[PDB]
Amino acid sequence: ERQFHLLGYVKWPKEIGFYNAGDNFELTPQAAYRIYKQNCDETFWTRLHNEKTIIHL
Amino acid sequence: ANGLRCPDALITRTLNPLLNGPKFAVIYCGNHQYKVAVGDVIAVQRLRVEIGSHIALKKVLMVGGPRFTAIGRPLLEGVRVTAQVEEQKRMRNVVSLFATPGRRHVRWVDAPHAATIIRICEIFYSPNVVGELDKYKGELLETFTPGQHTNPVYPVDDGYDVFRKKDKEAMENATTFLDLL
Amino acid sequence: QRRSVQGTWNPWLWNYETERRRTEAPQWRRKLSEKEWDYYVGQYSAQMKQEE
Amino acid sequence: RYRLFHPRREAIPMHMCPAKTIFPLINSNNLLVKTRNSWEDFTGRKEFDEDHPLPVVGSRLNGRTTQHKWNHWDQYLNPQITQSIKDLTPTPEYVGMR
Amino acid sequence: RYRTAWRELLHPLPVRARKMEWLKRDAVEENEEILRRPYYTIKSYALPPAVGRQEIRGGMHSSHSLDLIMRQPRRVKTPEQLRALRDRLRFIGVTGPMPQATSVSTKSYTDTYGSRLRPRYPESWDTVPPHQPSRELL
Amino acid sequence: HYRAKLELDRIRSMLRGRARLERKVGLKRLFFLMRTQTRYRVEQQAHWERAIVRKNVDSAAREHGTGWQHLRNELGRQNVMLLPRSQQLLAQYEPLAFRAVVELCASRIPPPPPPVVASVPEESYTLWPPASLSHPAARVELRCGVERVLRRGPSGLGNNVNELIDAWKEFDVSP
Amino acid sequence: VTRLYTSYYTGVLYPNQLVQPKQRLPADV
Amino acid sequence: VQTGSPTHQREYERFHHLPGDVRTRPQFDFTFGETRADRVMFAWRKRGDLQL
Amino acid sequence: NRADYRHAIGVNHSTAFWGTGEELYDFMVELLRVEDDGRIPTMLDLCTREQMVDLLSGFCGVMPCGKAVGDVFKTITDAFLRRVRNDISGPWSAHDWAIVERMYLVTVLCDAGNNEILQLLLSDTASPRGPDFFAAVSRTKDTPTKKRALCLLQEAIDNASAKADKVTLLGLLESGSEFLLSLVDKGVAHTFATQNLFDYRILNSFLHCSLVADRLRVEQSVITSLIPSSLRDVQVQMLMSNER
Amino acid sequence: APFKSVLRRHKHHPEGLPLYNDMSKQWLCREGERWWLLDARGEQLPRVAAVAAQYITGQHRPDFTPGMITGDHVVIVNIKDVVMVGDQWIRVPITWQTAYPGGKYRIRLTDMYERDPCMLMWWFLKDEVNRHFVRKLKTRIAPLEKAWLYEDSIHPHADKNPRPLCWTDPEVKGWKYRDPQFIRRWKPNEFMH
Amino acid sequence: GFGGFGMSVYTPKKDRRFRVQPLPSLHANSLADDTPLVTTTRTLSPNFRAFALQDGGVFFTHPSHEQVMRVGQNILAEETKATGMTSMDTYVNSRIQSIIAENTVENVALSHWRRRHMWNLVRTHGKLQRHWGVSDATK
Amino acid sequence: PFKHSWEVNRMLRELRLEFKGQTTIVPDIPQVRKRIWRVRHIVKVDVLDLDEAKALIGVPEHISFTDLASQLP
Amino acid sequence: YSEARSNYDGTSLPAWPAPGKKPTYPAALSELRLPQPRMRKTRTEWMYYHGHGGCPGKYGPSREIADFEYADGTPASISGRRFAFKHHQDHLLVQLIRAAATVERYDASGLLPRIPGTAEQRNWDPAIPLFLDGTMVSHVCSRVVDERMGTPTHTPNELANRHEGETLEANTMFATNDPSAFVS
Amino acid sequence: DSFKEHYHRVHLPRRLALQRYARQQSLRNAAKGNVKAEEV
RNA sequence: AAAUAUUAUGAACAAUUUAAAAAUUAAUCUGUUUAACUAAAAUGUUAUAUAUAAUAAUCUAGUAUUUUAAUGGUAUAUUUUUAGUAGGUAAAUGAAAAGUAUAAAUGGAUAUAACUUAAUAU
Ligand SMILES: [Mg+2]
Ligand SMILES: [Mg+2]
Ligand SMILES: [Mg+2]
Ligand SMILES: [Mg+2]
Ligand SMILES: [Mg+2]
Repeated sequence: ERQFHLLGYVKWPKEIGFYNAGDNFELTPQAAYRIYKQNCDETFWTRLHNEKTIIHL
Repeated sequence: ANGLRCPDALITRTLNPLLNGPKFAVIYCGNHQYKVAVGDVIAVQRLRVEIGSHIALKKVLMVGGPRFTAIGRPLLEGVRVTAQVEEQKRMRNVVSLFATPGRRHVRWVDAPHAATIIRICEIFYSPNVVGELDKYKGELLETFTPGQHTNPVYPVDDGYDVFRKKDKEAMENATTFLDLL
Repeated sequence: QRRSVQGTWNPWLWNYETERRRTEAPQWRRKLSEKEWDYYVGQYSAQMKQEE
Repeated sequence: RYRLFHPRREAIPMHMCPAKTIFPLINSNNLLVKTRNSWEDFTGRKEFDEDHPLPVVGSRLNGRTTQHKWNHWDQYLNPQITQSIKDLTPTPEYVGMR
Repeated sequence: RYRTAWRELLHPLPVRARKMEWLKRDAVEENEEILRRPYYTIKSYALPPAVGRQEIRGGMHSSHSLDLIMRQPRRVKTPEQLRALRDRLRFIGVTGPMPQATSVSTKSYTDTYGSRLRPRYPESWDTVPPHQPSRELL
Repeated sequence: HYRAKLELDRIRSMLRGRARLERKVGLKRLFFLMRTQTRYRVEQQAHWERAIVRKNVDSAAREHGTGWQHLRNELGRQNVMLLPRSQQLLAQYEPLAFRAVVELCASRIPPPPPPVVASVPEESYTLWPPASLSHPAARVELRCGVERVLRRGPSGLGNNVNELIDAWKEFDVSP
Repeated sequence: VTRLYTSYYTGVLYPNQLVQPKQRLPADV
Repeated sequence: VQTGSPTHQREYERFHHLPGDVRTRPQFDFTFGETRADRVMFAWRKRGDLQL
Repeated sequence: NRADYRHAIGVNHSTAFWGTGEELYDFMVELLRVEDDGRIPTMLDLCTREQMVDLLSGFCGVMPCGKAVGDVFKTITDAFLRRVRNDISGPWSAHDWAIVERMYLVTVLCDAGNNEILQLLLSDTASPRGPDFFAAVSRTKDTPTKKRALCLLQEAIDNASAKADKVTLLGLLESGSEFLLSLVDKGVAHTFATQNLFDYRILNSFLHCSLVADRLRVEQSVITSLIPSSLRDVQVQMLMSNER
Repeated sequence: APFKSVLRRHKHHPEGLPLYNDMSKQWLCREGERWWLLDARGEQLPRVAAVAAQYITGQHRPDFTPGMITGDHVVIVNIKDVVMVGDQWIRVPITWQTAYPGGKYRIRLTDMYERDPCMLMWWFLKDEVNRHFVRKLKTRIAPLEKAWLYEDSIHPHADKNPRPLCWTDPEVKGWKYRDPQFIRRWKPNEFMH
Repeated sequence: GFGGFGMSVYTPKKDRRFRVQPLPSLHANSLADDTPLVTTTRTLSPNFRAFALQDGGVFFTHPSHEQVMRVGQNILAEETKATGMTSMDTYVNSRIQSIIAENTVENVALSHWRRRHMWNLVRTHGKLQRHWGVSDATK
Repeated sequence: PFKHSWEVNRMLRELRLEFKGQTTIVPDIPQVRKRIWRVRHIVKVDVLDLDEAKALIGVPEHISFTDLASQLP
Repeated sequence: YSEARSNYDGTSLPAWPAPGKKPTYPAALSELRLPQPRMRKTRTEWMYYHGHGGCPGKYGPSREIADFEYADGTPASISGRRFAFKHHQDHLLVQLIRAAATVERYDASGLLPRIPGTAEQRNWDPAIPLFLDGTMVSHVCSRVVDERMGTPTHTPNELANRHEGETLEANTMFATNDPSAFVS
Repeated sequence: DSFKEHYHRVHLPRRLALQRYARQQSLRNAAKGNVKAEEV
């Protein structure tokens, strides 16, 4: 837990994302769609962001 | 003699039958604290009372039973703990031998610890309750309901602690009953 | 004499009693409500914007 | 900790020894003083009630006492109790052999 | 910081002992602060005694009732009331004669029972009377 | 030089071998034993005994989720005044009472207020006589004493205070 | 060494503290 | 001052009550392997022309 | 410790650590645990109820702690329970009742009293209980259970005395002696023993204790008159007797 | 007077040394015993040894008496996954000497783990026990037998049903925690109403 | 360290008393004047109810010893109902039942009755087979 | 007190402090102030004004301390 | 019966608040004048707070309340140690009264100065502002104690040689008026 | 007995018990009516 | 404070000083034993191994990365600031009404050199 909080990662609820069997941070498709709906028109959003949202869906 | 008194008839009728039965008393006497019951015999330091005399103990720190416990801070009021003085005698002698290895002088000090042996005849308790008291909030509850727990508890399992040592599920998810019903 | 009015301590008296909470704790595997969804996605997007 | 930071007023609490212990009538306009001047002027234990006398449980100073031998004042006051040669003791200034 | 790194290795006391020594220093400083106060303090008859006080807050202290008495207003408002209350103050064990202004038939306890005689006091754990009234005379 | 020979010669039965057979060896043995036991009782036994009691009470509190440290500090705060021996006796013979004490310590129940300084009543500042009645402060103190009499224990004197105060009138002879 | 008697000093045991009985009238008179 | 076994208390920790380099862990340790002929267990860092 | 101790110098090299019955016992418990894997107990289907009781007793005796393994105990008890539930409707006899009673005794011995068998034996009337029932009941602390077992023992003793079956009468007397010792009310225990004449029958059962048995039966009244009421302060009692 | 005989049970005697779990003495009790299951995965070896010795010696019971040897059994599993902070696996020694000159062994925790990983746990439990019961031999030896060390999760103590032992490490300090700044929420009546 | 350079050293006897276990520290919870240091919240805490007394004391109402033992027994049954009760489970259950229903003290070993009745479990096939009430009057 | 020089012990004797853990009550005169200043590393001092002491003990405000001192023997 | 008094008169503050109101809690921190370090009160400090001076069995109800009484209400007798404790309480009260009377007579006679502290304290402590405009062996002992404890340090003779009677004057060119420089 | 002597005295019976518990899994098969040797 | 008895327990250099060794290669010296019982009781030896540091690359000197504990902040708790009982008091000069005999069957006057004497036992 000390190393986790030192690197600076956050414990999100399971509805958002979680560390899967390979300890990779997998993001929920619902969470990805909501992140898209919020950050549609931001400056950093890109074609690759839309592609990854479709990938998660 | 063991009548509980409270301005709320509901809490009075709820807590009155819980004072029945035998009781124990943690009592202060002779700069020592004893845990006396309705029949036991204790050796206290020497009191100036003749044998065969009935005496009441004043300093009462705690009065409890199979169903209740009155924690006096520091002392309780309204407790009648009557005992009878059976004996007054010297306990087993303790011998102190003071002998400095240098000089030639030895001192033999006998100490028979004088003590009064008393048998507790009766223990009665009649408290005066003010009202239901909240433990976690810390306030005095104006209403009293025996059917509902005043301070409920919840299991320590939020799913965030990965390395939390898990006990068995039956002990981790276990609700208590309602004793005041 | 050693006597006990309530009963002597035995190894199985408080054995099956465990630690509890004084208040309800949010579960990790918890169905988020709409306000929780909004708040948490906003926090995630805020840290994402800072990083970007 | 042994370095305690509390008001030393608490080291001698007067909650149980107010001024009324010395002047029982101080709440009125009277100043009758009633003190225990020392520990020496203690006349001894006294029974509160006739029904509850004090026990006869001797002390060392009270029990470890030899029998009385007639002294010079007793023999001078009553010469009838001078019955043996052991009564004719020397001057009381004489302690004994070295 | 070579001098500091070397000084860190030089310590006669452990951390707890150093903390206790610093608490002792704070106690000495408190004594000095208390001694730096004036000898007296000019007050008024009407105002409460706890008005010109020079002074871990919000909690109750052991001197709560004393502070309440010090904060409540004084009960003797004027020197006229002070003297009108003090003139009726009477001393019993005082050496000297006492007047008979009000009543004549009323006799004193000493006038009735002499000076060597005392009333039989109830002697118990709660009532401890002044034994040996002859030891009190110097 | 006193060596308690006549007193220690009676306890040669508790020794064994040459100390029990021969007198000088047994006297030396018993003298050493009594001296060392006196030393231990004076300056070493209490430490061990109170450590045992402290460990038992700490284990009892750890069975409930606290420790000796917090339990002792909170007992001091709540002003319960239970010696460690009584705490051990409750932990071993009255577990429900010990758990009730732990619950009292853990709860946010306000500890009793500090003792109150004895206050002087307002009747003490009354000009008496105001120009055969009692002083007002003395009458207040008599009423307080009567109430304190009647509060302690049920008695046949009665719960009323006015009729108990007016007892000299009962003893009085009407002229 | 002189004694200031600042701390609590337990009294001493002296023969003047003997519990003296009460003179009782005879049962006949 | 020796208070424990070499597992819990190291040999150089005996002089911890003294100020200086004995409160630091040495640079060299000869306890493992072939025992020194003069039985030198530890050696601290050279302070100029002096080595402890 | 010739079997549990062994040193590397060469002591107990030939007497220590024998695998005498380890493999045999493991195979015998696997033959019962395989029933849970196959869902059909072939061994416990070939076994008879009496044979099942004997098998459970054999396991609880083979185990050095006196208690069989938990899984084996539970398996045997469940199979016995289902067989008794199935066969108690058809032909049933006092021998089957005695088998059930000794099975309950084996359960109490192996330290898991079967409350179902206990309630069955306590409720089913028209059959006197044998000595195993009272021996097993003497272990519990339940006052109502023991108060019911006292009436059951009285009925069984009356039935044995009416049938004039000395063997079962003496067995009931031994089991009831243990039961009365286990009882907490010395008054009712002594009254039951006296009114059922335990001493006389138990002594007559012995080899040469007949001229003393009938003598005790004759002199029982004087002995009871001489027995004191309280066995406390015996010295004070006999000193008061000396004063009288 | 008591008498401890000189003719004692020896390690070289055919009768051999006993097992205190099987002995029948006045100061041994197996009635109120309980079986705990300790998992040494990701936990430090001295901490695990201390926690296990607390339950083994019986100090965790409010009726603990130093003369009475009454302790619960603890099955410690996953010894191979115990941790040791830093390079202490290489730097912490285990030393013991024989009755011969020059017969002094100084090994490492690495060597002890390579030979038998359970010997490390046994050594640390021995230290934790001798911390309080070093005077006599029965108080030294009888507790140690109540420890069941298994480098894997496989153990034959399934009939005992060992309850998982949960202990909290006393070091939970964050050493500071400043509260974050949040937007203040206002009430309508707060603005002079 | 209290050693020093000039002061001579001595070998102090190691303190072998039984020490209390350390406790976790909570800075803000300890500095707050409304929160105690002890933090115990367990299953029967809602059962342990508090009341105020006129004399300043606290009156605690709790379930009895038998009720606490019965709650523990119910928890044990809830635990062992899934995979069955082992030998230790059945022993603990019987022991809890005996503690609940004993109302007296037990001074004899628990295994003595079994060691005495082991003849009911072990069978002898020979001419000398012990049964209940075996005597020459029976044979 | 005996762990220090004889002069500090004399000052503490003047303050009527003989052993560790003893408590005394003294006036606020310059002599007492000088003594307390000299032993300010061995004692803990608390201050109570005259009105504060009159409130601490049960004495009215129209009754001073000089008359009580003249009354006490 | 049972007796429970924390006061001589038996009176006390309301132990319980009104129903539904937040209670009052004592100060948990040790009464140290500095804001830091903050330390929870020890058990001895809590005893001092609740009125038992230091340890139990001293200056509290556990010692003031009678140890026992007869079943018919008859109280116990006066022990010698009880009389000694009463004399000790009277001695404390007499100390207080005599100290207060000494202060009052000093103030009436005008022996209380207007400058706080003694001359040694003023020469030592800079936080004090500047205020401008029979036998004799025991007496000699007091004089030598004063001579030894008056001036702990001397001004170096390089500045003002005291053997010639040279003394330095107060140089307050860099002084300050606010006490915060010494308080903080 | 020394440290290692005591350790081995306590654990060799336990090692043999562990080996017996291991062979219990092999005997599980023989009780099923199907005997298969250990397959390495 | 007197009148009386005894007094041999034994230090060389240096530094400083009409004020402090404050020069640690310096000590400034009389040790040490001292305890009625039962309780109470406030005390301290832990380690932190990287910031003028550590881990790394380019090129003829620049730079990259690291998780830098604060020095009164960080608690509570762990063995010497207290009572009750005993119990004259503030520590070193023998006890005996039984031969000191009118007392003559149940008087324990019982005196208590650990080493130079004599016998005995091992
Ligand atoms: Mg002691
Ligand atoms: Mg002279
Ligand atoms: Mg004495
Ligand atoms: Mg000789
Ligand atoms: Mg000789």
